[PDB]
Amino acid sequence: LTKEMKASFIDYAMSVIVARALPDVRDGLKPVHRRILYGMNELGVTPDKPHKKSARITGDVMGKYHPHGDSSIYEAMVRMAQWWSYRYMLVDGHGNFGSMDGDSAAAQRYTEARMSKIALEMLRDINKNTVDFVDNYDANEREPLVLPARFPNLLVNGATGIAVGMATNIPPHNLGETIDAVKLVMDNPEVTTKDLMEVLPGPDFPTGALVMGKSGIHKAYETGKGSIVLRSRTEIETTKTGRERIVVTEFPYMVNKTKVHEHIVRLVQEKRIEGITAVRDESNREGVRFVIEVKRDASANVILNNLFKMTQMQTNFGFNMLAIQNGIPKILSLRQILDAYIEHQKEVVVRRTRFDKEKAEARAHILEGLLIALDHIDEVIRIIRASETDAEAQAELMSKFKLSERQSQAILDMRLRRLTGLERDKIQSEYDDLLALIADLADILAKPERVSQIIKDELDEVKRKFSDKRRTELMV
Amino acid sequence: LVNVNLTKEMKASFIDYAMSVIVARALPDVRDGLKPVHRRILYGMNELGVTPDKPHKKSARITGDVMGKYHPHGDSSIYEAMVRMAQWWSYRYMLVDGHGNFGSMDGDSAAAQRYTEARMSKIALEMLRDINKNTVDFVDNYDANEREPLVLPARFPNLLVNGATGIAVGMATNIPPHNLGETIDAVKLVMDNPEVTTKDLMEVLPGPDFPTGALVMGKSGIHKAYETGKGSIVLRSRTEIETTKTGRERIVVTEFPYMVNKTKVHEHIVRLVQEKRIEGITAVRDESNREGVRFVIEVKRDASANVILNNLFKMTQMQTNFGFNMLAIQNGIPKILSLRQILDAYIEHQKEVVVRRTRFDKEKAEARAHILEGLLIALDHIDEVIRIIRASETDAEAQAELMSKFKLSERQSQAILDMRLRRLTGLERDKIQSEYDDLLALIADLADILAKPERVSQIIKDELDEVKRKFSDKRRTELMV
Repeated sequence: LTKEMKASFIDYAMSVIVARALPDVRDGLKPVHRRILYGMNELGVTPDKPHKKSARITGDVMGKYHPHGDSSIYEAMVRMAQWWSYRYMLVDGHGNFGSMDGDSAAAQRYTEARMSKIALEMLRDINKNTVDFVDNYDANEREPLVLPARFPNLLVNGATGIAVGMATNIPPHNLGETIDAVKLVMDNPEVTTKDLMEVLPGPDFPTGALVMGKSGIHKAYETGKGSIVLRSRTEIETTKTGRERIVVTEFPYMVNKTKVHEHIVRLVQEKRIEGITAVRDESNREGVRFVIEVKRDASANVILNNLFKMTQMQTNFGFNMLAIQNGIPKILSLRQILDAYIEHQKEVVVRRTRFDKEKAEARAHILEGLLIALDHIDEVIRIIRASETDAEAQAELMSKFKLSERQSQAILDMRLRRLTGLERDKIQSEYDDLLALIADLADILAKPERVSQIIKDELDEVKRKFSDKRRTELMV
Repeated sequence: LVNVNLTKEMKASFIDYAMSVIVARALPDVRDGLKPVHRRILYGMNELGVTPDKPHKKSARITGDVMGKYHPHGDSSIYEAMVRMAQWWSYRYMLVDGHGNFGSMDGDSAAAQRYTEARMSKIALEMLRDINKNTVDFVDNYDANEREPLVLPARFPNLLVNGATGIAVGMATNIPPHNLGETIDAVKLVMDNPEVTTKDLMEVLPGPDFPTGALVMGKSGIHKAYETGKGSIVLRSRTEIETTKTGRERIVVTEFPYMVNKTKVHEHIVRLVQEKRIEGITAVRDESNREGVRFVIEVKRDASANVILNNLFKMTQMQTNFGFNMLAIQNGIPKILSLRQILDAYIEHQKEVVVRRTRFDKEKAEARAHILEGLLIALDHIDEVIRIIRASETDAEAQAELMSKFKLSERQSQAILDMRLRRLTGLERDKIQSEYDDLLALIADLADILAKPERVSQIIKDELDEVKRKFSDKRRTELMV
């Protein structure tokens, strides 16, 4: 009764939290977005072909699952097109998406998008039985609960959760810095937090800010709790008539210019400094030109500290930094993200190795049958002439030599083009090649460090392909 | 399986579980008593502009539209409430004007989802008009973007008089219905007389009403339930003995009390025949029921038919023990109200409604007033400002000189600067002056309404009388002691 009500409470709370709160540690990818990328990979249409303008994709998404609104699925599409909010990059698109401005793109299917470049190598190896699957409620198609990865996007894109019990802030980071962190933890299981300070000088943004504190960053990467400073960029230049002109490019994150400017107008117009009727905040299609000019007989820095007291040019940005794994939430630190991603990639690589051994040893068994057929042929021909049935021919071949049923029938699959001797040598050559590759994979399976070397290989692949610098200029 | 070790998150998720199951299904709200899905239906029908003025529309499309504008919640209760607020007989008042297949009142809920073609009723025009009306906070949904209102404000305690169905969630409650006219009467008496007694409004208020038309006996339960909302009362069907041309008698019913099937009770009658626990009964017949409900039991002579009617309202389900439970919720926390306190919260809600509407209109008039202030100040010293624009260069110089000469703001100065020759006739100058003073008179009128609170009460009573004129409410039930 009340225990069953508690069971309903527990199970339904798990349903809501695993539905729309923080995703798994293993991916950092929410299942809405997971199914977006899975169905867009299963569109099959390459990003090389010009990216499409349709709600047919989202119609197949809603055929895959019924939410409490596919407008929310389109919101997920658009929020993954928010490069100014969520970093590089998940949408190859063309249509209206705006900026961090207060933009409303009601043109839903009229936007264009398809697969993105990072998604291509990000979600390979589906054909290698790497990830498990579950059936939908529609009992017709399957879906994976997690994904294979080529980086911890956990660190690449942060989290802005909701307070089902409590929300979660997770800051973004840099590509190559994360690669160096992976290499560091790979080479040493004995790293420190100063090591993390080295390979990660600090969390960054697609826009940029200033984070002056140090021990808040320290408690952030250790305890998982703490708040930081997000500060706008400040440039003090000289007006030709003597005004301390303020140029602003960076901002605190999730801070529109519009309502901040309106409250600045209000604070001017509530019996305060009114001679600052100089707000040249435009031309922001080349960058950000947020320029004011402080009036005469007034210093810029006092108005700067007053707008920092307005909590919009300098903001205490907190961090909750929680996660979901094994059905439980967790307070975060590193060597957890790190070791989790490491052992996940270990799973992926080793299971890929097992599947490749499956294909290779199956084809090796085939070429065994091929070479044993191509040893002695004409006696088999003449005994086939003493038969009239492929079942009789199968029994004859079982009397002749040791084969499989598949092997016997594949040897039956031989026209007269198969009756040469050069192709015997070719099958023998690829047979020895395949045996060498099988022995290579077996020796790799008897090698722990070789897995890490393959991880280094894929890291160097994506590092030659792409890199990124710290656009977020942070002084401490 | 579970393996969840932290009891704290179990408790927090359990509190969210309990309160969310509360919030989800039907609740005794402050302002509508409704399900939130009802609010969703109404707000979607309003902001799509689907009037009963315009013709009918396929409504499952509208259902999917609202479902996609809102959360991916399940279709079942959605289509259920879609039917329920279109059922004319169940809810006392008309909301949704369907067109298809429903089943009348006899246990056949026709659910033709393909045939879902409908409109609404004309009472939402009295219910809510918050387009410009700064009333209610909004919550955002699809990556947290699109509005959804918290409550359903109104000028009307109609949904007090409708009735509620919120039972199986935690504890049980409902709202039994009344009619509207004497409700308007007793409400207006509390309005003009803030210190009245209960029973003198029971002199104004008849029994709790029913759409079929019920025979009510007794008033002690009325005394208990108008105060404390608890107790069952007795209800009987309009049932008569009628003589033939032969002298044979007939039990003729007209209707039944609330939540009664014809057919299940008819099967129970056939039971009572084969149960052999009631005699005399010969004919159990029912015809021509669509011009008017006519079910007839017919009994042989020498049977004491009125004693058989007594046996009906003892043992059969024709007798109704209709119970009340009105256990309120005011801002989340569960409460319980008297009939006064309901209308009190209604009064102070109307206070905030008309005050905030008046302040929105005030800011309309103030902004347009600053506009026309700038226009008339531009009309004051025209040729000086002509010399100003012939002299100066920039926006800053123009705003500096206009603020130095006339002490106006920047938007006012630019709206001055946006004046073309075709608005320079003295005709339109004095039309600007005329409409300016018109808006001044409207500002003074709204400040006078801000001076005294009882004008709100008077206008409310006026439009209550307008609604009672367009919506005359005769009675259908019957009260006895």
